[PDB]
Amino acid sequence: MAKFVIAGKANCPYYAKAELLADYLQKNLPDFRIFKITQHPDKWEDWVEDVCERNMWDHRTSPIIWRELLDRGGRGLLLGGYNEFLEHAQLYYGVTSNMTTELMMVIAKENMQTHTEQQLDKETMKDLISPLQVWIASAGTYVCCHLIPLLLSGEVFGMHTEISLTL
Amino acid sequence: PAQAVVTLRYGPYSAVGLSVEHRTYRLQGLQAVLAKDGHQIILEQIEDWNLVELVVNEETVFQCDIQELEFGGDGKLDPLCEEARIAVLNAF
Amino acid sequence: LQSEEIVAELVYSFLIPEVQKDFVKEKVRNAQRKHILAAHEIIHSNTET
Amino acid sequence: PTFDKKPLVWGEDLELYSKFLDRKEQLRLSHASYLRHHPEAQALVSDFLLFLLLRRPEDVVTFAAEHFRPFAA
Repeated sequence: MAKFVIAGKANCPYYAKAELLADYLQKNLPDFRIFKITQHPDKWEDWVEDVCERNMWDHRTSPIIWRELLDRGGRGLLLGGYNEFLEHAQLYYGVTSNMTTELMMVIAKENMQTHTEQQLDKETMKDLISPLQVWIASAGTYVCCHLIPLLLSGEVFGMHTEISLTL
Repeated sequence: PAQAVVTLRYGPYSAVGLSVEHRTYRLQGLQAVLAKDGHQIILEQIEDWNLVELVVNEETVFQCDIQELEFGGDGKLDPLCEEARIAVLNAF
Repeated sequence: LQSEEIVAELVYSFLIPEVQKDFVKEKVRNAQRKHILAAHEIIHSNTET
Repeated sequence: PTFDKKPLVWGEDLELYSKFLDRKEQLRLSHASYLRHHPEAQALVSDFLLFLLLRRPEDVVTFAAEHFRPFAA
């Protein structure tokens, strides 16, 4: 079990091609595991600079690539942007990416649309919401402990209530 | 000129974790670029590591460390490959 | 946890170089074997002693 | 019970000694290639050595310094 992560900009050609190579490897290889990350390009600079500072790496171009030593979100060992990962895969596995530049343009659009999907999904989750709003004054009081379980019983309202409580 | 006759010289390098050897793959991208521009190119294994040189008229002006290049493809997005194309054009 | 990561890094990063270095020394030893057989060839003439 | 922070020679760690050897060859070939770009460095010495051995003065240092100082700016 090997574990890798790659981070992307939604427009980045080489990140998309990396995604293709990654999925190829994970499909064909039993050994291979990878997790996937991408940021909006505006966020990307800050997000990556934070990551690089935490690691004390020194990489800036999208994509960025590293092997995580035990588990998802461990410490990482850094692989370089796309050419370095392709080099690693070709030499260690023998594998080759076959995707065209034109394809990379198209998928750069596809991943832009994917990020737009992600954004809309965030917005979509806001739509789903219909809680009941509750507040309690002087809540820091011994009665409050006994009360809360009765509220949580739901019998107060019927077991069909999205409850939001305040103290 | 267009459809130049050219030699490429390339130096052996350690891929990450790996032995210092002559290797081609980024150079294969450069070769593809040069051929598409139209040219005939021959490849030479220089002893000096990692290094890339470009030759016509026996005259030579290029320097790169292979890892600086994009890997595979037409390399169109790699600025350095366009810089090579420019230098070739200027050689004329 | 720290030791686990640290030595995992060490072993992982070393072993690949160890393999490459070994295969290189295989070919170095092949060169040495060339020299050894050249010595053997002269050793035939050495039998005159 | 006895306690030490044992100092390690690179030869003791195969990983370090390998890194040392690799760096050594890398430098060696670097210097070689550097002179190969600047053959004139070798050429000057070679010429001096040649005329020296033609003459065979035992004070090599005199004869070479006699060649070098005329070059001196």
